[PDB]
Amino acid sequence: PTINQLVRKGREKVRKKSKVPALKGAPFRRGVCTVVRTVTPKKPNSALRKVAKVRLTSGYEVTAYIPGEGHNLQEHSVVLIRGGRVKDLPGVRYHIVRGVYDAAGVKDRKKSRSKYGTKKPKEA
Amino acid sequence: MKLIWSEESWDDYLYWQETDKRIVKKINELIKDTRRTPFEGKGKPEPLKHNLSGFWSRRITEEHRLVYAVTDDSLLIAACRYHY
Amino acid sequence: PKKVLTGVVVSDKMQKTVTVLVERQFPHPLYGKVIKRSKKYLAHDPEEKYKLGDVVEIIESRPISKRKRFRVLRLVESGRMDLVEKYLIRRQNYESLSK
Amino acid sequence: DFEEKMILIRRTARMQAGGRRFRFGALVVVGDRQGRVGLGFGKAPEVPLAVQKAGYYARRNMVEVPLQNGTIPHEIEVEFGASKIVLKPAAPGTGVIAGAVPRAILELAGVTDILTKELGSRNPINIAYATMEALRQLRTKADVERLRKG
Amino acid sequence: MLTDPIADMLTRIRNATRVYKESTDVPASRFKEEILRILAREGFIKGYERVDVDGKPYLRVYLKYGPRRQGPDPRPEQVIHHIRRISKPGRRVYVGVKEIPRVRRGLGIAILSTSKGVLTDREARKLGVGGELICEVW
Amino acid sequence: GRYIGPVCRLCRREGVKLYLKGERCYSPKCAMERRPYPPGQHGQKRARRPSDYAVRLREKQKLRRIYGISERQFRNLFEEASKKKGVTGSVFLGLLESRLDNVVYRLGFAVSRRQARQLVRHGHITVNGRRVDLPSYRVRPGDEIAVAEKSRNLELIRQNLEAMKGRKVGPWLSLDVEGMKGKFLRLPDREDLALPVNEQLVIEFYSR
RNA sequence: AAAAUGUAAAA
RNA sequence: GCCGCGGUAAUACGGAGGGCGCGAGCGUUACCCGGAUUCACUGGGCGUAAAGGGCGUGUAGGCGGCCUGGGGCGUCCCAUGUG
Ligand SMILES: [Mg+2]
Ligand SMILES: [Mg+2]
Ligand SMILES: [Mg+2]
Ligand SMILES: [Mg+2]
Ligand SMILES: [Mg+2]
Ligand SMILES: [Mg+2]
Ligand SMILES: [Mg+2]
Ligand SMILES: [Mg+2]
Ligand SMILES: [Mg+2]
Ligand SMILES: [Mg+2]
Ligand SMILES: [Mg+2]
Ligand SMILES: [Mg+2]
Ligand SMILES: [Mg+2]
Ligand SMILES: [Mg+2]
Ligand SMILES: [Mg+2]
Ligand SMILES: [Mg+2]
Ligand SMILES: [Mg+2]
Ligand SMILES: [Mg+2]
Ligand SMILES: [Mg+2]
Ligand SMILES: [Mg+2]
Ligand SMILES: [Mg+2]
Ligand SMILES: [Mg+2]
Ligand SMILES: [Mg+2]
Ligand SMILES: [Zn+2]
Repeated sequence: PTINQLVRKGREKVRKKSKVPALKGAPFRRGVCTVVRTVTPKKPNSALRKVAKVRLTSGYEVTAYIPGEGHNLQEHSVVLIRGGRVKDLPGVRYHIVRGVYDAAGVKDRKKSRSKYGTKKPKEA
Repeated sequence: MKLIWSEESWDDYLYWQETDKRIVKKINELIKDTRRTPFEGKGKPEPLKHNLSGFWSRRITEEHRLVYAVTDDSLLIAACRYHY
Repeated sequence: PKKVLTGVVVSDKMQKTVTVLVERQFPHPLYGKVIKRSKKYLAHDPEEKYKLGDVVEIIESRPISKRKRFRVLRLVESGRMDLVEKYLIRRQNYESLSK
Repeated sequence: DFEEKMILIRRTARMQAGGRRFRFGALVVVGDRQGRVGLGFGKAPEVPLAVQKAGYYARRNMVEVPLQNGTIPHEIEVEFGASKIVLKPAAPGTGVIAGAVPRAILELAGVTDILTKELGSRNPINIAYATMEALRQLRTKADVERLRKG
Repeated sequence: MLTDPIADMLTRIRNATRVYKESTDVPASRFKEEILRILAREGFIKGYERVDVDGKPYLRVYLKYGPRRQGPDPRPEQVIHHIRRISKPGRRVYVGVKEIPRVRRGLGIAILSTSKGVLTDREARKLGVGGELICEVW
Repeated sequence: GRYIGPVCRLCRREGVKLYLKGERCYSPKCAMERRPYPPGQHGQKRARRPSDYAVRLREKQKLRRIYGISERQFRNLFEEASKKKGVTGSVFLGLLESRLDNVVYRLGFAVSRRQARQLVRHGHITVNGRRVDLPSYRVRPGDEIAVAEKSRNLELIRQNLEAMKGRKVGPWLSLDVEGMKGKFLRLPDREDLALPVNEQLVIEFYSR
């Protein structure tokens, strides 16, 4: 485009679309479970992923993933939503922070425990 | 959803139960994963066509497989070993 | 120093006033290229002497009314209807832009 | 003999009824560290024999690198096909800040401090072929005032 | 219709030089000259001279090159490897003295018309003057 | 705080012999003299041809483990080196040596920088008069690095300053073995030091 | 002249 | 995080041993610039990859051949005020 065309028109400033509106941009959002179930994975893989529909304090209602082996999430349980999709699960764009509110840390977790919310096991 | 086998199925199943327990438990494992909610589940559901058509297929251990039929309660196991 | 600009008269339709079109230039702050932008000014002509076409100097002044914050300085060269055209014509072209 | 250090080794392949027969290729660089670099690429049914041909081929083609305190005389951009590369002399204390490939070369060429950037098809081969052809065009105030006699 | 005479010429040279032509002409202009009167006074061209084609003032520019070479394709290297028109009629490029190009780092030359004449990066800096940055050469 | 924990082990991983220990790393066992291979249960297996990264990393972890200093500080230094006009690689080393806990070692007083840190820290040392307990303190040129009264008469101080009798200090340092003194003459140059490290590659690391 | 489709496990 | 890993021998899952990095911190989410010469002035393009207007005539606007002279707005320079 000629220098004059630029002067007239101009270059188009890009724009990014929040790949996940945990609303108010906030790093996290509290919310209450409404449904908790086991959904199958996408294309190549096969499993029985654990997820939950959540009522956010941000008005919205989104599905969330529950990381780790096993959980204690029922219906009216409060949880903290984290945000991060799952290239395997349709429409799951938020993770649940284990060990916050009614969200229990993974039982018997002994490795990467910062994630999974597991206190340092007091070796007896 | 009552379970129903048949000739080639019970015999197919007995051989599994009396030749290898690794696949016996794996087989009935899905049967419970289905018996409740068919189609969707484990293994790797996938509607079949032609020879089977009305029959469904659950990927098991690659080569092996299990074919069935769903009908408002009452499942129907048809096969346990062999591809398709 | 009271700012002083030079432009042509494009409207004498007012009583004791005139519209002056003042061009100016500058390089585009990102694409070098010099560019021309313009603006009209309403000057106080108490003597109603400067007519259409006249190119004059405008001098910052004490407020005459709303809009009128400029007095005519002195004539520069009468008869420039050639430029008033470039105006009227550019103006008239608007009608070919609406719906 | 010189330093010798290969950049990449890939396994291409062709199709032939009954299957696909393969063939590997390695891009090797070579030099002392005084300003003598060589770029060689060799294909052959096996890895070892490839780096070999790469060696032999490399040496059989090199460049006079007019180093000057380890830097370079000037800055140049050279575009070999779809790939492009910029070299910019940097005072001592810098270091060679270049891509894997445009570096694996500049070292065996005896380059100390140099600023660089790969623009365009970052593909190894061509970017490599591009840097060589680059150095191969550097000139000292010597080479210059010579071509400008009277 | 010639939008920019100058750019034309620098392009004429570049074009001839690639074929290894001994000479080439180009419509006369005082300004056109003073430019050539530097490619010369810098060893880029052997020189120039006001000829006359059809009674139309041209300038025969005699191109300087390098020595033949060994190996495939013996074509010599060139005196003018890169000639480029900076300031264009569509985007004039004026520069203050404090910001005058360091063409090719010492090697290259930058030409520029100033209210003191058609100097060069050095000569321009030597007088402490800036101006329209005409072109770069090396 | 500082590393702490197994050391004639890094001597190992780094592949190069490191005088991180003290006098033991001189006997017939910097642990390295016996198992010249890296730690862990795989130390002795054909290592894979190290990646350009590996190189710059190891080469830097080498230079840092030597002076045994925090990655935080180490980095902070380099950054200041690129700040001032001087061939960075050199000036970096130059500023690394200007540390108090280092000079104290380079000067003699301690067997290893490690022990030395403990020295400087415990107020056993002093500069141009009053004492300092800050390992990182930047020793300037013409600074008198001595010991203190309460410290002059100490078993360890003796033994060390003793074996120094006869030794030669660095070309950028002096030493009054008697009065337990020593001066930071000038800032060491590249030659004067000789660490088994390529200042270049460490620059290249922090330029990724 | 006219003649269709395709058995589901990618190392 | 992406490419992807798991159907009996998994350095990719979970535990252990060992290892690497950093250290009163280390990880995580969110947002910004970077990489992105991926809006390209520096610094991109349009025959087939995304991209020539179906073609003309022409308004505004943008651009302008050789010589001499006047003004000196742009432009360059110095001083000075301010910053
Ligand atoms: Mg994420
Ligand atoms: Mg996908
Ligand atoms: Mg039916
Ligand atoms: Mg190209
Ligand atoms: Mg690309
Ligand atoms: Mg950087
Ligand atoms: Mg098929
Ligand atoms: Mg296993
Ligand atoms: Mg992993
Ligand atoms: Mg693992
Ligand atoms: Mg594991
Ligand atoms: Mg980068
Ligand atoms: Mg950008
Ligand atoms: Mg551009
Ligand atoms: Mg197309
Ligand atoms: Mg079209
Ligand atoms: Mg149309
Ligand atoms: Mg037309
Ligand atoms: Mg027109
Ligand atoms: Mg003109
Ligand atoms: Mg004139
Ligand atoms: Mg002026
Ligand atoms: Mg000022
Ligand atoms: Zn040791």
